[PDB]
Amino acid sequence: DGVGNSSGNWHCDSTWMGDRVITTSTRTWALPTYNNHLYKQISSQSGASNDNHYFGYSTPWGYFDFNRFHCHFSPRDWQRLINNNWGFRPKRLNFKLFNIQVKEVTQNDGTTTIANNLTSTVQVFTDSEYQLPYVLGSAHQGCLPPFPADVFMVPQYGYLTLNNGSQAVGRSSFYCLEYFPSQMLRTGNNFTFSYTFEDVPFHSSYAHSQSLDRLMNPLIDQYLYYLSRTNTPSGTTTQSRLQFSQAGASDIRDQSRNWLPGPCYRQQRVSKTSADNNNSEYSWTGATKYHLNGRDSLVNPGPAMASHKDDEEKFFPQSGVLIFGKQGSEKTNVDIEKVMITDEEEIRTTNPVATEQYGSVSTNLQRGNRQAATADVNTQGVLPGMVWQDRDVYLQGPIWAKIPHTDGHFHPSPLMGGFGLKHPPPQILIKNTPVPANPSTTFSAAKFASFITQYSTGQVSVEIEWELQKENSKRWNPEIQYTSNYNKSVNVDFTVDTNGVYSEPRPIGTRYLTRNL
Amino acid sequence: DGVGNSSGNWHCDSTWMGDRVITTSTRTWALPTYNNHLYKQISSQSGASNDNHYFGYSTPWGYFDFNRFHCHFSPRDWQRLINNNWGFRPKRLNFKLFNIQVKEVTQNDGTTTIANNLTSTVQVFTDSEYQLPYVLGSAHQGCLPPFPADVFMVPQYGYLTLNNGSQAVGRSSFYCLEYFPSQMLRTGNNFTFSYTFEDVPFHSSYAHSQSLDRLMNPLIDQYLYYLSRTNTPSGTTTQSRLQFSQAGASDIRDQSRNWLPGPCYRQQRVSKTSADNNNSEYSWTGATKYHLNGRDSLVNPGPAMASHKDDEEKFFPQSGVLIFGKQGSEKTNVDIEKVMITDEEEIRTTNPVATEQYGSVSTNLQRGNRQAATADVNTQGVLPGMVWQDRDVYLQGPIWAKIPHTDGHFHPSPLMGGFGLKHPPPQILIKNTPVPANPSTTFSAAKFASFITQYSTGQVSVEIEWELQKENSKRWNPEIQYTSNYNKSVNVDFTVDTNGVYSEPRPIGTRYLTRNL
Repeated sequence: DGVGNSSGNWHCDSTWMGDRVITTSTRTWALPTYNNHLYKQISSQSGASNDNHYFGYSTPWGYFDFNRFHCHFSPRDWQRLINNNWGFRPKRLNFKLFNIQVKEVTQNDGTTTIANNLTSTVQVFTDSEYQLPYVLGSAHQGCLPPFPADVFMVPQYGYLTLNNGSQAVGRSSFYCLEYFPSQMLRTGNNFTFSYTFEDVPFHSSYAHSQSLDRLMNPLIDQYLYYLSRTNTPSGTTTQSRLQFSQAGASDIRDQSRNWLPGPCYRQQRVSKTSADNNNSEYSWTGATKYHLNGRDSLVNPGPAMASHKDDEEKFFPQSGVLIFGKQGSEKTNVDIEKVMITDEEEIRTTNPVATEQYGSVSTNLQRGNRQAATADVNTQGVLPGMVWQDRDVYLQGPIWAKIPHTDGHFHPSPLMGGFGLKHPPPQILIKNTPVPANPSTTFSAAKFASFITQYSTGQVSVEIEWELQKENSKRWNPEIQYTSNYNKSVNVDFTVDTNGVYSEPRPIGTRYLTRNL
Repeated sequence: DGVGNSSGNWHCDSTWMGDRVITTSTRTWALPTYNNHLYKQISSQSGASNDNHYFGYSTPWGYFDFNRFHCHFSPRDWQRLINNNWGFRPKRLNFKLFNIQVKEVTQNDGTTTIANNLTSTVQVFTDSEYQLPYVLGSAHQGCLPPFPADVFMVPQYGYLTLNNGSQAVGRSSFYCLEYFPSQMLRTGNNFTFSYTFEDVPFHSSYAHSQSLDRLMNPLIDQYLYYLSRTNTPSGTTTQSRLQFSQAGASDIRDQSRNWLPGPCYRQQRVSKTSADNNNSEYSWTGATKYHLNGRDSLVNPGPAMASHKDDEEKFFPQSGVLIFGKQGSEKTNVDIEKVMITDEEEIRTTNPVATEQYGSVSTNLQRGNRQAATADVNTQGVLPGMVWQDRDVYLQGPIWAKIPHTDGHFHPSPLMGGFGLKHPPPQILIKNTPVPANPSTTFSAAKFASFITQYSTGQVSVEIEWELQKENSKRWNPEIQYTSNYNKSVNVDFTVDTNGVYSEPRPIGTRYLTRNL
């Protein structure tokens, strides 16, 4: 209402009550004019490799992105969550846009001037029928910034469709976003909508205190037998004789078991110590990849697998983990001290190590003159009796992904981590309404190319309720907790420096508490 | 209300429910000051030919024009309409103007500055009594642009009255539009009105799968007789003897029939291949024309006739079809690759080909010493028993025309195509209210010639409900559908390019489905 009344108030806090936590984040955003109000066909450059070809469209619209956990949880909030809860999941969200300001920019005479345009509008619509290509869930920049005092730029919306090389095909779709209905907002108007999450499984924010190969009573023998010797000493040599034993603690690898470890898709191993790696360019040639319509894509991060085995923390899968950048890290070819490499070590209780074989299978039929032969299994699809953990989530990491619209999707938990949703939180798209500049006094049928330079700013609030599954642990000894480091330092972790720059010093997962298998 | 509240929201979409479809289009418009607020007498230049003389008036007003199908239907919407429906017609419309902004322009010191004038008005009125000359329905530029992201200039209103040469006559009428009541709108005011279409016949969006000369059972003979031989061999010569046959499939051209093809007004034939045409200037001398009060007018497109016969797709009538320009085509003397020539081939089942004779009639009375003589019929008025199809409509083409206010009008379907309406959607005229600049401090009776430079912009919505007649076809074999081309291409049809320019690559008619006669 009017011009002198704010359309909303600042809400940032977390409310912990019972099995629920509610997070609220308010930020200040700025929206420019994109593409000078045009839709543009875009494509890969002429010299691009086949694996890098694309075709699509850039739009004049922007969109809002709060699909990272930091956007909602403070570092102290994240600690409170991960130290006390076995699981959590999102329930509902609220979204608000308010305190909208449109401003005119006159760059005349090399001097910039900025004035309020109290009459201009912004257009906002939710894609609640999921009729546009969903580009959230691709881990793009442009989120609400983790620190509440920071002002962020709204990212530009674009999408890809079917390409053959740099060219489109008959099935390529083009979308005009102005062909949707949208709200027009003038200074003093606000925008709200609500969303309910579908029923989704809790994220498992625990590690297992048991391993899948150690589930039996070590004090008692099995009543089942296994083949323990295939020959026996006969005089001066051996002869073929099959012999059988019941497995106890002494031969614990040989016990009959009910379950199998999860599936595998083997990754190459790289060392954080530089001298242990081969002196060669293998970042692509040695990469784990999939092949789709004659194209190779890197499998990154791929299926959830343990980063390393015991005492090998310096090793990680080539493209098998999420890697976050440190504050101020650049885009291209940075050193390893500039990035933060997550560790999925916790899931090695049930999941194969990413850089090892799944196991060994028999390849032949032995006999008197043929010895038994085995082969390493480097790729293992799911088997009946397999169990596994999903990838962990991080404070820096994504929250949800849209499950692709397909006939079949096995265990549709997104591989970068988080909650797979058939109807995710809808895309919220926004743009400044074009305001034409001074027209000619003689009619012209050509479209207007001359506009008044404008941008918008405002406040955005996002409120998410999360359902908690509290830890109820009967173990006697104390557990592992996330804690801040104990010593003195120049800067405090998760703080601003003397220049006002907020930084996140390390990745924080969720799995600190333990449970039995 | 106020200054900080938008007076409306953006509505673009199509709603298909039952036998109805509702289209909504929102666009952004800009309105300049025309004629520096004056009415001006206008006329043809002194050296103009008699056929080109005119007299009339240009006004300071603008008007809104949504009389093209693209203004309402998206290309995908048009496909959905034409592939599934035997007919459609308009039922009612809604029109909105909202988010009005008046702006002052100061061009002082060679520097332009643009500021909001929150106090100035625009004037808007509908001519709902049809008391002004109706210039819609003359296929003028200035429509709402087909692509929703484009901003368009409001065209200037003008009209013609009776002329003798470049001079007026006693019966010439002058109209002051400010002699009508109109709404005055300030920033925060909006304008709405509703309109109901009269009962109008459905457009036939089908082609016929039968021809008017092939309607009989080919297996059975007729019981009627025709004169099949007028002489018979007699000795060494012939003698006059009248003989009669019943017509079957073997002589199917001779069968007695109930109906005649539609009327004709013959056009000259031109080839799309350049070498087949005469090397001469015949675009006017060879043109089909009518003569009104000593003036010649080109007949364009004229009566609905088939563009060509079988296997002659390269031929078209000289002025007998609608010709649309390709994106970026110019005004004067463009090549044939710059224009799109429609094809009315579908109606050759019932309508004469535009470039052929209607038929042959007898011209004399034969006898022993006089042979029978016939003549080609190059112009045929309507006869009892004639049937015909009207011209097709196009996505680029016009929708309605105003039926002229006359004593008699046979089959008042407009010749450029679409719906003839005795009370068409009324003209919506708009202009900026003049705001005088700084006056003298001594009184002067002279009229003000000095004003503040202003223009206006806003949003316009148009919503039309269409009644559908669904295809209910019992044929066994599959039909013809409009489809997008199958192959790869640089650009997609009906899309923007890399520079943001929307284009319409071809004309699309309505007649893909078939029906029996």
